[PDB]
Amino acid sequence: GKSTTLFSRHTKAIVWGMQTRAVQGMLDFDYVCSRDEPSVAAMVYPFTGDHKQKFYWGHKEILIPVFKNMADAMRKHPEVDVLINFASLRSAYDSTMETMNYAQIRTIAIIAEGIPEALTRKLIKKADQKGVTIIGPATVGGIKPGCFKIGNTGGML
Amino acid sequence: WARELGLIRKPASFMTSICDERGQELIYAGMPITEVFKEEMGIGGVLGLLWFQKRLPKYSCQFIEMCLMVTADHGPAVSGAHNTIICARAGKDLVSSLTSGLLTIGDRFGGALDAAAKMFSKAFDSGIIPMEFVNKMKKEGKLIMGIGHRVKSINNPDMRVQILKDYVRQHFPATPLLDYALEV
Amino acid sequence: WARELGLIRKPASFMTSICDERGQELIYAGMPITEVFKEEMGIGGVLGLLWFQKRLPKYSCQFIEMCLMVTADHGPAVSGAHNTIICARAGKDLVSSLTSGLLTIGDRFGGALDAAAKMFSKAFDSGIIPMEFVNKMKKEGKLIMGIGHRVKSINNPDMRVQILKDYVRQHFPATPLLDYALEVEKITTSKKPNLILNVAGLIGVAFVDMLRNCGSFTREEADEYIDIGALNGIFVLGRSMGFIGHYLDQKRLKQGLYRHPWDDISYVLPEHM
Amino acid sequence: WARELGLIRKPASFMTSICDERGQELIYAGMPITEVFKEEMGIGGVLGLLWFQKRLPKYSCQFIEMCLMVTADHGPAVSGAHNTIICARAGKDLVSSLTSGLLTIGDRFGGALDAAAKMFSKAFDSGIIPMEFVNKMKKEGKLIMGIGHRVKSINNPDMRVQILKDYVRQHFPATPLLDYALEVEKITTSKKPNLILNVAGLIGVAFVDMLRNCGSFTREEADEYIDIGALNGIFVLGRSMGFIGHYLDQKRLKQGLYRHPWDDISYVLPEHM
Ligand SMILES: CC(=O)SCCNC(=O)CCNC(=O)[C@H](O)C(C)(C)COP(=O)(O)OP(=O)(O)OC[C@H]1O[C@@H](n2cnc3c(N)ncnc32)[C@H](O)[C@@H]1OP(=O)(O)O
Ligand SMILES: CC(=O)SCCNC(=O)CCNC(=O)[C@H](O)C(C)(C)COP(=O)(O)OP(=O)(O)OC[C@H]1O[C@@H](n2cnc3c(N)ncnc32)[C@H](O)[C@@H]1OP(=O)(O)O
Ligand SMILES: CC(=O)SCCNC(=O)CCNC(=O)[C@H](O)C(C)(C)COP(=O)(O)OP(=O)(O)OC[C@H]1O[C@@H](n2cnc3c(N)ncnc32)[C@H](O)[C@@H]1OP(=O)(O)O
Ligand SMILES: O=C([O-])CC(=O)C(=O)O
Ligand SMILES: O=C([O-])CC(=O)C(=O)O
Ligand SMILES: O=C([O-])CC(=O)C(=O)O
Repeated sequence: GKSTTLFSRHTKAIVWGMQTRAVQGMLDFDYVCSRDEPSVAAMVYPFTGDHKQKFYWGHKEILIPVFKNMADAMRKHPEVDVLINFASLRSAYDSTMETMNYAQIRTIAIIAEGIPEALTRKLIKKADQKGVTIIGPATVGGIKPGCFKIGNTGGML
Repeated sequence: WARELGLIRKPASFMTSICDERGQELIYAGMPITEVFKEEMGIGGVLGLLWFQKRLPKYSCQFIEMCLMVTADHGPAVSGAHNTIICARAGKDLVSSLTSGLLTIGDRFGGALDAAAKMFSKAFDSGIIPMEFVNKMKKEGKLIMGIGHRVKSINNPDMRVQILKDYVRQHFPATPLLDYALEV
Repeated sequence: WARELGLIRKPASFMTSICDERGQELIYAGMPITEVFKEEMGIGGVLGLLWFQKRLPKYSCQFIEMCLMVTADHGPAVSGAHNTIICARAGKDLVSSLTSGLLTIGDRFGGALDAAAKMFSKAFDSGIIPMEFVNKMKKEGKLIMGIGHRVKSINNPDMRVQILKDYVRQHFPATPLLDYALEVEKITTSKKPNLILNVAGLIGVAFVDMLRNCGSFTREEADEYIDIGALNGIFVLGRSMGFIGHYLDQKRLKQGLYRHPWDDISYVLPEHM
Repeated sequence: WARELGLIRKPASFMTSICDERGQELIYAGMPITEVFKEEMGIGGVLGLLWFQKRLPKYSCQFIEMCLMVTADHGPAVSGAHNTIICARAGKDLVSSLTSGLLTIGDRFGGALDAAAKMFSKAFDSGIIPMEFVNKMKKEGKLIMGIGHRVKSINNPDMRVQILKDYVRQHFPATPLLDYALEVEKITTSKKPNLILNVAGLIGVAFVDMLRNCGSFTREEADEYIDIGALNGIFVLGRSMGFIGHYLDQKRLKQGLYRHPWDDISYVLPEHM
C-alpha cells in the first residue's frame, strides 16, 4: 500500500549519484526549516570507493557517507525512507529496480528525462506491487515547506 | 693489472645498453653523438635511442617532441606544481623543488597517460567492440581513463587534442587503437 | 573580518586529526605536550599518538621503540645505505642523501615487514593450519615473506629476533599470530635449517599482534592500519637513523665523488641503432 | 678465490664506521646489538652510536629522545606537512609522501636549529658579551636565529622550551652556551616580550652544550658534528614521525586529489611572449 504522508521533518533520503550542489541545497533548506537533522543520510556513487563527503549544516561542517553499493547504504541507514535518483535515462531503470528490492524505501524520486515508456511502465507496475510511491521521471521532484525538499526543487536558498 | 693479463675472473654486477660513455666518442645506444647530430634528430630521436634503443622515423620523434610540448605545464594549481612552488618558496633548491613536485606523479595525478593506454590496449586486444567496452567499464564501476573534460566538449575542443590528432592522422601510417578510442 | 563575523561560508580543503599546532599549547592527537612528557612516554608513545591517535600501553610503546632500534641500520651494503652514501659523497645535503636512500624503500628492499605481516594475517584469518599455509605458498610459486636467513639458522639465532621475541613473550598479553608464525617457522626449519622467522617477519607478526591484541584498536582499525602501511612507516623511521648516520660518517671521512668502475659494468649496447 | 688466497690487490671504494652488518651479530659502531639492549639505552643511545660513534651518558640519550619528541610535529600548516599531505592525497606512497615533505627541510623551514646553534656558538667563541652580540646582529641586518615567538612571550612560555630547559638544568653538568643564550634572551625580551628563546634555538644551544660538555667528544669533534649538520638530522628524524603520521591520517580519512583554488593564485603572465 502507498502511504498518504510521503515526507515529514524526520524523513531521511539516500541520493543516487554525485550531486553535491543538490544535496547542499537540500541541507540549506533543512537548516532554514529548523530541522533537527539533515534530510540526506547517505549518497550512492558506484564509480568510487566508500568515503565521506564534506557538507554544510548552516555554518557547521558535517560529513555525509558515500557508498559504492546500495546494499551498504541501506544496511548502515535503516532510517532512510526516500530515494532521490539522479541517474541518467540509461541507468534510472536498473537503479530504481534495485531500490525497490529494499522495503524501507517508500518513496522514489526519478529526475531523468528520456526514459522509454516501456521501462517506465515496468517501474510503475513494480512500484504498485510493492506499494512504493514514485515521483514520475523527468521531474524536478517536490517540496514540502518545513519538512523535506527533493533535489533542486525551489531553486537556491 | 691481473684483469689486463686476463688472469682472474670477476663478474660484472651491472648491465647497460643505452649509452657508452667510454671510448673516443660518446655513443647513444650504438649511435655516435656526431652521427646523432648529423642525422638531424632532436629531443625525440635522442629520447628514442636512450629509451627504446631504436632508430625511430622522423615523424615518430617529432610526435614525441609534440607530446613533450603539450605536457610541459598545466598551471600551478595541480599537485606537482603546487609542491614544486611550496619547496621553491622555502628557498631549498632547484633539484629539491622539482623532485618534490615530481614525487606526486602517480595514479591520481599524471598517471592517466599509462592508465588510459593500458585500458584501451586491453580493450582493443580483447576483441570487444567499443560499445561492449563502454558497457563493460560501466558495469565494473570504472570510469574510462582518458575520457572526459571540464569545460571543452564539442564545437570548442581541447586545442591540444586537436593538434596531436591532426599530426597523427597526417603522419602516422596506421592508427587502429586511435580509431577504436575515437569510436569510444 | 567576514569570517570572524560569521557572514560567509568557505569549506576547509584539508583535514587533520594528529596534531593541533594552534592554541596556547601544542597538542598531539588530543593530548597536551606537557601531559605527554609527564606521562613519561618516549618515542613509542609519541609515535602511537601521531600515527594511531591512541594512548598505547607502556609495553606497546616500548616494543615500538625496540622495533625502531633493531631496524636502525644493517650496514652500508644495502641499496638504501648505498644510495645515501653515493649522494653524500657527492656533497649534496643531509636531506637529499637521506631522501635518495629512502626512495629505495619498497617491495624488494624494506618491504618484507608489510609483506610478511599481510601474508601471515591473511593465512591466520583464512583459518588454514600452518602446514596448509606452507603447502599453499609452495604450490603458488611464492616464498613465505619473513622466513629465511643467510647464515644464522639454529643454535645460533638472529640475536635480533630473539630479543624482540622474548620481549613479546614476556609483555604481550596474547600473541596468536606470533604462535602461528612460530609453527610456520618450525615447519620451514623442518625442511632446511636457515628457514627461520626473519626480523622483518617477526616484527610484522608482533606488530599485528600488538595492534589487534591491545585494547586501543578494534579489529577493523588494526586491519586498516596494516593495509595503509604502518609497518612501512615503522621501517622507514627506523632506517632513517642509520641513513643519517651513514651520511654523517661519509661527511666526517671526507670521501670524494664516487664513480663506478667500468670493469663492473657490462655494456650490451646494440651494434647501431 | 684469488682474494681468499691473498694473490691480488683491489682497494675498497667505500668506507664505513657506524654499523657492521657482517658477522654472527649485528654491531652498532663497535657495540653488539645484544649489548645495546642489555645496557638499556633506547632511541637516544642507538642514535648516538650511529651518528657520533660514542657511548653517550644516559642523560644525553634521554635529552636526544626529548628533542625528537618535541620536534615530532607542528601541525599541517607548515610547508613539509603540507607537501606530505598533498602527496598523500594523490595516493602515491608513504615513502614518496614523506620524502616530498622532507625535501622542504632547509634554510627557511626546519633549518633554524643548525642556524641558531651556529650563530650562538660563533658568538660565544668570539668572546663578545651578549649585548655586543645583539648589537652586532642588529647592525648587520640579521635577525637572531632561535629568538622570537608568535603568541607566547612571558608568564605564558612555550611549554616546549620549558620542559627541555628544565631537563637540561637538572641533568646537564655545564651549560655555558645555554646561559649565554639566556642572557641574549633577556636582552631581546627587554625590547619586546615575544623575543624569547625558540624551541629551535634552545635545542640548538643545548645540543651544542651536550656535545662539548660531555666527556664523549673533544671540542674539534663537537665543532665538526655541528658543521656537518647533526642538528639538521635531529630535526629531520623528529619531523619524519609527524610526516608519516600525517600521511597515515590522510590515507585513513580517504581524502581525494587536491587542486589549489584558482582564486588563491594571482596570474601575472605577460601580454604576449
Ligand atoms: C591528464 C588529462 O588530460 S586528464 C586525465 C584524467 N583521467 C581521466 O581521463 C579519467 C576519466 N575522466 C575523469 O575522471 C573525469 O571525466 C574528468 C575529471 C576528466 C572530468 O572532470 P570533472 O569531473 O568535470 O571535474 P573538473 O576537473 O572539471 O572540475 C570541475 C570544475 O572545477 C573547475 N576547476 C578545475 N580546477 C580548478 C582549480 N584549481 N581551482 C578552481 N576550480 C577549478 C573546472 O573549471 C571545472 O569546471 P565546471 O564547474 O564547469 O565543471
Ligand atoms: C628484512 C629482513 O629481515 S629479510 C626479509 C627478506 N624477505 C623474506 O624473508 C622473504 C623470504 N626470504 C628470502 O627471500 C630468503 O630466504 C632470504 C633472502 C632471506 C635468504 O637468503 P639467501 O637466499 O640465502 O641469500 P643471502 O641474502 O643469504 O645471500 C647469500 C650469501 O651472500 C652473502 N652476502 C650477503 N650480503 C652480501 C654483500 N653485500 N656482499 C657480499 N656477500 C654478501 C651472505 O653472507 C650469504 O651467505 P651464504 O653464502 O652463507 O648464504
Ligand atoms: C622552529 C622554531 O622554533 S621557530 C624557527 C626559529 N627562527 C627564528 O627564531 C628566526 C628569528 N625569529 C623570527 O623569524 C621571528 O621572530 C618569528 C617568525 C619567530 C616570530 O614570528 P612573527 O614574526 O610574529 O610571525 P608569526 O609566525 O608569529 O606569524 C604571525 C601570526 O600569524 C599566525 N599564524 C601562524 N601560522 C599560521 C597559519 N598557518 N595560518 C594562519 N595564521 C597563522 C600566528 O598565530 C601569529 O600570530 P600574531 O598575529 O599574534 O603574531
Ligand atoms: O591536463 C589536464 O587537463 C589535467 C591536469 O590538470 C594535469 O594533470 O596536468
Ligand atoms: O636485515 C636484513 O637481514 C635484510 C637487509 O639487508 C635489510 O633490508 O636491512
Ligand atoms: O615550530 C615552530 O614554532 C615553527 C614551525 O612551524 C616548524 O618549523 O615546525
